[PDB]
Amino acid sequence: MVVIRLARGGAKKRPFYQIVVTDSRNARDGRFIERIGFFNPTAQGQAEKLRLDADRFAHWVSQGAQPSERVASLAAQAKKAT
Amino acid sequence: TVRTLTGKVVSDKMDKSIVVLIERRVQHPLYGKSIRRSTKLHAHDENNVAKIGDVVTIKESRPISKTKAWTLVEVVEAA
Amino acid sequence: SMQDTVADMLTRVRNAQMAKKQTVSMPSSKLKVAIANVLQQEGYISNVEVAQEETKSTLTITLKYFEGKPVIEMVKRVSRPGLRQYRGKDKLPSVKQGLGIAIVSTSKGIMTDRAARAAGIGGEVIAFVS
Amino acid sequence: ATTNQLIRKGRTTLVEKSKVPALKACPQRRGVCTRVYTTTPKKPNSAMRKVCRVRLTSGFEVSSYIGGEGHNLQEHSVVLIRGGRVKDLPGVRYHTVRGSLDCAGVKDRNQSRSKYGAKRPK
Amino acid sequence: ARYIGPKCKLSRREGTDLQLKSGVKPFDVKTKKANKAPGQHGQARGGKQSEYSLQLREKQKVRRIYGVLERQFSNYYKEAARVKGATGENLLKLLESRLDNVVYRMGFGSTRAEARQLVSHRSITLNGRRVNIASIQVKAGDVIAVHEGAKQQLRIKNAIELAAQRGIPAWIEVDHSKLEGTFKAAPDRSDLPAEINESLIVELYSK
Amino acid sequence: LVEKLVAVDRVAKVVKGGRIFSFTALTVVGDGNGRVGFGRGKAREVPAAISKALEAARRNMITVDLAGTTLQHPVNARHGASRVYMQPASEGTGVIAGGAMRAVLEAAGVHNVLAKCYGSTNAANVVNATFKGLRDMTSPEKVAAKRGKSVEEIQ
RNA sequence: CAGAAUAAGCACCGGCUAACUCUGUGCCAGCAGCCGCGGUAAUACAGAGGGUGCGAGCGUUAAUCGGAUUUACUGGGCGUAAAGCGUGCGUAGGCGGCUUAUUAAGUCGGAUGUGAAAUCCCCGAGCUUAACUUGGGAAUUGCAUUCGAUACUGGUGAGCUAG
RNA sequence: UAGUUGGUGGGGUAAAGGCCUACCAAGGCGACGAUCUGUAGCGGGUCUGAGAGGAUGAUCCGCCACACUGGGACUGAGACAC
Repeated sequence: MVVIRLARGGAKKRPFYQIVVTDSRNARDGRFIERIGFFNPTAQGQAEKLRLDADRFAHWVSQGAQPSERVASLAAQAKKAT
Repeated sequence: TVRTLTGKVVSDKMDKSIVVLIERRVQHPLYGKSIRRSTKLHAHDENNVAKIGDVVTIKESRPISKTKAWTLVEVVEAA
Repeated sequence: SMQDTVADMLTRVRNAQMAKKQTVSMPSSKLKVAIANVLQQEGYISNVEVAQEETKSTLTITLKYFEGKPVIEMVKRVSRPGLRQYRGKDKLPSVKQGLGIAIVSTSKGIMTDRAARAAGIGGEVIAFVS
Repeated sequence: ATTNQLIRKGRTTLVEKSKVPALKACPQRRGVCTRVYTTTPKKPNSAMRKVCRVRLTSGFEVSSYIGGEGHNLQEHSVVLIRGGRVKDLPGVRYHTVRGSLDCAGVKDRNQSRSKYGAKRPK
Repeated sequence: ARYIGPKCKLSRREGTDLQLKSGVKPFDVKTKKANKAPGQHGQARGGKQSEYSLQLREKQKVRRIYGVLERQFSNYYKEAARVKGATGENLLKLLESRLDNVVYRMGFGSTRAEARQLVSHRSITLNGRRVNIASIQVKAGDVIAVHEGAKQQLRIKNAIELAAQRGIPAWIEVDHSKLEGTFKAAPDRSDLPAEINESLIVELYSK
Repeated sequence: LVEKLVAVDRVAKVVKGGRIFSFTALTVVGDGNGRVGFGRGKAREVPAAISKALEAARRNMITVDLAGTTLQHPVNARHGASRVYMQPASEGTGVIAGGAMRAVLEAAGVHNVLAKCYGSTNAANVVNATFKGLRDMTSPEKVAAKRGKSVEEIQ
């Protein structure tokens, strides 16, 4: 099914995740339908940790996409933030 | 808003079909001179209205045979 | 046979200037008249006349010399029947860093490159003059 | 040419062949020594220069110059050859690298040692 | 890496005083061989030189004074070319903005070499951090302070004595009692000495 | 005055019993503010040849209309089989050219230019081509004057 | 906490090309990217001294582009240097005199859609600095649809006489 | 080039279609290079270059094809299935 999940990037020991909407059969770091935010686990200084687009998130969730557990937790964090 | 191409009939031997020669003018990629180019397209005319020498207009459609995927619209100029 | 009347007119002007003659006459056409008027309004030539007898028209141009030298130091034909040159507004040519003129045929008429840039239009580059 | 001529037929570019066909686009090539001999340079130079006949792994029998004052190469010796031209021996288009599979470095040298393969003396 | 070697050989070769001897005595009195190159064939400075030769000697002169090797110098030049403005002047600004050179021009290092060792041994701090890299470029508004372990040192006391003998540059302002100073902006070309020529270096790299 | 020795050469003529050998020198002299000249000098000795070339270059001088430290417009020039192209450049570029063209450009006073050589690189011919191009360069004021229009109108 | 204590090689010095001398050896040994050097005063061969350029690296070989305006669209040539078919006629093709009306194919302008992300460039952020990672922008110089302009080229109708 | 090009009836497929078949007609492609023959996975990109251009497809991303060689189907939403 269509899913919303984290694709890995960055360097060793310091991952940086793109929050992407994709078909579950695609590879983790490959083909995707849309990019709707990022997540930096080790942000410091002025670096922003979480940016999620609530409008597109709601749109895709309404169209039947199933978030992963981590993305659901991050969406809850962003809901509390705003 | 069907795509439409205007040409002139060059054959009418086939049954319920016509062949129309379409010409375009484009610039040369390296030297820039305007140069002639042409393509021949098979069309479908159920009633055999068009004949050799007339100017016609055709539109795109679903395949009707192995080589024909275009259909007659009007005879712009009769031969 | 004769196949480029604009080139023929430009060549006649150039050779007359090199031979240091005050006037040059040739068969006339409306395109040549327009080009001559543009040259006159840009100051390369003094005067332009057209005289008709029965059905044949003759264009006469008066030439200028300054400091004992031809005013038109360089005149070149750009677009020819063999190769035709069309340029957009952004890519219009400049002659001697704007010290010359490029004659341009546009839908609004025959004008210089700077005027064409001001109008935001392009067209056919006819000649370079400086 | 004219514009129409250039349109009908374009401009022709001619390729260039390899000055070292034996290598076959390789930095080095293994070989087996077939005959060690000494030949006479062409004029105006007069000398005796050491060359060898080698059957390469590629399959082209070739001539390889031997550099350095002293050489111990003999028949049935597995050597390594590289590109390089003597410029005065006709038909010689390669060098044999010292310090290689069977070749040894030149003794009693202390300048340009990395060439000729001599190791560091204390 | 780093160039560890005799300094006066290089100074005499360059033909001008490079200021690597701390100036405690006059350089002329110290070396007593200036205008004569060190070597068997050493000839007077009046010998003719080629265009490429002069272009090369200029780069060598700058590199020797600022203690920068060829790879880093080439990176500096390419950076100056990328940066807008006069590339030659930008290159000199980049050289001047170095942390160890700034420490020297601010006056806690007897020699640029000594400042390099201080930075390497972490006796200097950028703002509140114990940096240990001499190649760091000091931005405007930075505060070069001394560390507590570095303080109460005979070498540092002698260095500040020599700095007081010297004249502090305008752009730096350093309190010696507090052993800390601050950086306003990149020194201007007019402030930089006119002996150095940068156009030769620009042409050298352009070739 | 800036003086530059573009080149020096050794030449010979045949006579009974051997060869007579001489030297020739090509030199350029300028002020740096826009006046430049070049000359040739021959003699049995290099010191004499260089001096004669200096006098010839002094005699043969022109004036050039510069645009600050760059040319007024791109220029194409030729003499014999030597062709030279010169283009104005933004401040800081420098003089990107060959030695023969560089001598003339420095003598004239241009410090920002991009130059190219097409054809034979004979030093004398290249110097002559650069000389004629710089001489034949025009100016916005002169163009406006000969056209009869204002400099502002010319733009 | 201990103490300078554990740590520097490679190439080259005739011209192109920054850096020269002695010894040994002599058209041999040999060096050599090209011009070249070597038959007893070789700064071009081997060692040594001194230097020059790089530096945890330094040299050689192999390969692509550049210099190369030696395939020339930008941007070359054919009397003697390479290059006008022995000379006509003519088919396909290329190009084509003047005026006027109409069309809007070429040509030109505006709008919409598209041109994935990464990569290039610009301004920032996190890395002690830099590499590197990253946020945004620009760019993607094109393609398609549609609405407009009519000087030039082409299509159509009509007129003309200098070819 | 003789299912070859087109048409009609029928068959067949999830679906248009000579995709298959009986008949009818003689068509269809080609100097704007058909047919034959040599070589090659293609693009975003990468290297070089003032630019035009030239060379190239490791590592990252999209598409395609293949799984000891060749011919087949079965099951299943989906394979002619490393």
